[PDB]
Amino acid sequence: VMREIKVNKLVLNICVGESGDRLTRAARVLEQLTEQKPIFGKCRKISCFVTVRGKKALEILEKGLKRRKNFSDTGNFGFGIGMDFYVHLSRSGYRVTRRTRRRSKISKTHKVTKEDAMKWFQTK
Amino acid sequence: KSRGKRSGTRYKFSKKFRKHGECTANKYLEKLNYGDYVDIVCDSTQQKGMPFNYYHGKTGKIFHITKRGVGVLVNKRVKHRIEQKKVCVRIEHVRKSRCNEDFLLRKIKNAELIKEAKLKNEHINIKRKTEGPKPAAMIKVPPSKIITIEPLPFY
Amino acid sequence: GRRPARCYRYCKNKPYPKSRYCRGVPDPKIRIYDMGRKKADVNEFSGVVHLVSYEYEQISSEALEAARISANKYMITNCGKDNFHLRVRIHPFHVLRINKAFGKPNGVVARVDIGQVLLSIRTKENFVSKACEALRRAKYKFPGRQKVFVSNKWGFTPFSKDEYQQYKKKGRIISDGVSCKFIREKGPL
Amino acid sequence: KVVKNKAYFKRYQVKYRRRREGKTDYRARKALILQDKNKYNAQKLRFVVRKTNSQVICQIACAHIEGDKILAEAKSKELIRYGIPVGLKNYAAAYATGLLCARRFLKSLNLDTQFLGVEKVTRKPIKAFLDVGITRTTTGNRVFAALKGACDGGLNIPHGNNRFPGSFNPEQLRKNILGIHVAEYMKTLQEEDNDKYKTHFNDYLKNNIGADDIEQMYLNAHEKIRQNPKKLNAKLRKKRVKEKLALYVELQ
RNA sequence: UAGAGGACAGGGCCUUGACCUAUUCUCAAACUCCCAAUAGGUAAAAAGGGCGAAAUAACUCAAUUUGU
RNA sequence: GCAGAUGUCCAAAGACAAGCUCAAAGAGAACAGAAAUCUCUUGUAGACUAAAAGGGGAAAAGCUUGUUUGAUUUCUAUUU
RNA sequence: GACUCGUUCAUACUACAGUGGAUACACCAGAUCCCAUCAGAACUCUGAAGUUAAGCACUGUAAGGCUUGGCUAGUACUGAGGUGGGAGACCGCUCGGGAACACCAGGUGAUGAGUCAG
Ligand SMILES: [Mg+2]
Ligand SMILES: [Mg+2]
Ligand SMILES: [Mg+2]
Ligand SMILES: [Mg+2]
Ligand SMILES: [Mg+2]
Ligand SMILES: [Mg+2]
Ligand SMILES: [Mg+2]
Repeated sequence: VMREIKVNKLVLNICVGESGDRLTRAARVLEQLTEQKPIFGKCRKISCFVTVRGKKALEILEKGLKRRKNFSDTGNFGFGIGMDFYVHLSRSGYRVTRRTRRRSKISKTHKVTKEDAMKWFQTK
Repeated sequence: KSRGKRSGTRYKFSKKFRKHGECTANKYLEKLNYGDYVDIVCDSTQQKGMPFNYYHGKTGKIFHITKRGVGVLVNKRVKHRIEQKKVCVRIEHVRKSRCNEDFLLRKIKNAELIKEAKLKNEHINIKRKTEGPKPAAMIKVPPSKIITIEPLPFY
Repeated sequence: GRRPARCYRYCKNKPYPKSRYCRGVPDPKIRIYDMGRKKADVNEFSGVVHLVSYEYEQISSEALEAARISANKYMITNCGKDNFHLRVRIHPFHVLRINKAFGKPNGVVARVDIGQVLLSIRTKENFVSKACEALRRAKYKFPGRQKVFVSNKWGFTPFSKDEYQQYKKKGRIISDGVSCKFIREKGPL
Repeated sequence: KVVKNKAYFKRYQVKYRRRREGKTDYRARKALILQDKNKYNAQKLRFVVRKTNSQVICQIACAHIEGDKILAEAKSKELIRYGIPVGLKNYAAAYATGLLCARRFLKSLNLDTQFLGVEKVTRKPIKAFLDVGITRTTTGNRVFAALKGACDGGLNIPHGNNRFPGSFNPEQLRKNILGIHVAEYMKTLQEEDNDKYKTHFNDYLKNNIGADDIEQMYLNAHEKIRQNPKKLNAKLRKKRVKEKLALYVELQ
């Protein structure tokens, strides 16, 4: 009931070269796709990305869709197109990990896993 | 050649194993007065107020208290003569010494004893009697429970 | 090529190993350490002779190597190549130095104690005499007073023979190669 | 490699309990607590405000070597008694709670007549310092409402005005403490998406608290406040272990 | 320093490895979970200490007396 | 004696607060590979902290961000 | 039964399980307003439809760790003594002090102030 397996966060990702206006173009494209302002990723400025939640994210995923492998051991997954989509799945109460106050660890049985993720995918 | 303010301190000021972190927030509530004896135990997690290498472990009378400081009169042996050194420290390093409190407890107990004595007029000997020789006793041991001993052969 | 070895006999100087504060130090001559059927099981070899130094001395790497060689060749000559296992249970870390001011590094030495062992052979209970002989031969190539010393143990494993047998009988002791691990009734299931 | 080795565990220094739990700062806390060591016997009262999910908790705490000592304490769920039901995490509610706590403290002291403080909404005062503890202080925070409430009561809580809503805009602050923002929101909800509105302010609806009345209710509440405040040992474990082994044997 | 037990890279299910897991041999002046002996420091009461009152202060406190 | 370092560098690499967690490893995701960026899990610091080496440092002392000039004037008690 | 501030800062940790939620914590519902971002994820604000699934609490595990104890061991080392031994290296004795790792056994918390519910 609370152990449903929502999509926590979808992250569209465009790695491109080294910021020669192509990056700007990519960013623009991303913006057009999804109503978020994009954010830039730095050298260790090479790449753009956007994080999306909720209905919008779901919609994006659905359109994006147009493998056993491309799921992680931790029960996320991704796929590519030019873009890379990475979907990060969770259950309710994921907040306990990430809040400021009494931040804690999620139990193993409540982490999503590969099989569960696969099942979820099959369902939607 | 190299006598800097933190030399020979690889271990003096190293925080002990599984006691890194910082000074606990309850250590700042230790009440100090002009006359309290006080250990100086350099918590090197605070770098302000770090008293010199030598005063680590050495106790002293508090002669001055400040916002977050404590001046401590500590003796230093200097060749031919001990001298008073006014070590100005933060509170993080100064810990309240316990020697004085042993004495204090004894004093308290002694007062009570004195009062009791007076109640009845008796010559009670207060002063701590040191470990003298043991008095005569007659120790019952069964012959069953007396395990005879010989030296051991070599192996 | 080298010094007498009476030069570097006693353990004056603190230990002084290959590290950040040494660098340009040549390799030990001894590289092999253990030889002859090193891969044997624990149950194979019961007989175990030690060669114990009764001396706080140093022992050149070269000397050690020589001793090892002596042990091996003799064993080969006498019993089979795969009827024994000769551990050298001491390693040369402390480096020596030479002047020609502070010395520059020159050879490594394997400092020892009054209690501890140099060489250990582990062979079948038949060939223990041969092993003993080998060890005594080797001894002629260390400095100081060593003593060949046949052990009550099973073979590098720290149990007496009888004890080991008992353990085997009630299955409390897993054999690896050489080492054996003793089950303690401790972990999870 | 497995990161969580035996070795790792051996090494591992456990945090302080509270820090591990995730409740106290310690860095902040020590600063808050220690006052000048030449001011001996000066207690230093901290005003703790906690914003729990469905309450606010306002305590006056003292600090001692053995443990803290709470002098006065008010939780937002007392406000039911004072004629304010529902909206207990509300900025207004927080303010009220703060005020209540202050009042309680004053009563405890036996010093309520001298310190009236700001009568209604716009000797040296008894001093205390805000322990916001862990919630970040953004402008328009709810702890600041509580602080304001306390101030309006007796307490000198030294504060800058940067963190009251819209900052310094006093009108906004006033609105917030009345509940007027909440009322506005309610009105807006009513205007568009009525089902949603119904779903949302369910408790309020049940109470029969319309928009207009909320401010009045809050005022009344304020007035009221002003007026008056099991384990198994070794053997058992061994037995258990034995039993499991037996069962395993049986299975085999 | 050795094997033992395991689940990524090359050749024609096997071998060579590296990597994990539990072991094992031996080590440190410029390594340390731990840690002696010896050496060191302070304390063991009358110019003082107790438990009290009343004064004094421009300090301190919310408290002409909250304490110092 | 041994292993080294110093004659500097810094309007931030100073000050304060806020937020955040680092190395590494793993499993993933178009081009993308042993390496790009992204995501998650594990992560007592194995990173980083101007420059030796050593101490210290995890809601920080690190990283990012905001605001600044206390890198200010005067004087003591002092420590080395 | 729960909560807030704490104290000691692993007997308090971690991993994998099991059990529990009247009130409470929590997750969870939403974005007008203060606020906060790439992102209402966080932070903030306003909620109360659900849920113990996680957090939290509690208990388990021939659990790892941690911690008391024994045992290692009067072993190692050592202060003082020696016209003692030994060619030396080093090793006994006399008066004293005296470890560590490992191993084995037990334990896995205790608690100050205040509040809340019945
Ligand atoms: Mg010659
Ligand atoms: Mg020398
Ligand atoms: Mg050793
Ligand atoms: Mg050493
Ligand atoms: Mg900070
Ligand atoms: Mg449950
Ligand atoms: Mg255990």
